Amino acid sequence: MHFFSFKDAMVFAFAPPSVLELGNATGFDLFLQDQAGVGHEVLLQARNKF
Amino acid sequence: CGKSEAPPPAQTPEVGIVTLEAQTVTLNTELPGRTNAFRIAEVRPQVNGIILK
Repeated sequence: MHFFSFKDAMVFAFAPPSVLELGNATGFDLFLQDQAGVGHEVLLQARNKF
Repeated sequence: CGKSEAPPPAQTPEVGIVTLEAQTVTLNTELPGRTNAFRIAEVRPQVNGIILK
């Protein structure tokens, strides 16, 4: 994470959790859903706002 | 205790650059076609009769 800070790629390195069967990353995760039928770009700009 | 170790935030990151220079270029296209003879003459009879030879 110090040597990989180079130009071309946005390389991200990490370690799996201790039980690989349960997920692949520690911490929280959530979904943002479109209920009213609004388009994709509105949900994209909402994700950027979040 | 402590163990903060605030890293230097300002980095001004390195950027791969290419300087542009003016260079002439030609433009050419590949197109499909057929070949044809310079002159074709189909021999047709100007009279009536049987071909003897």
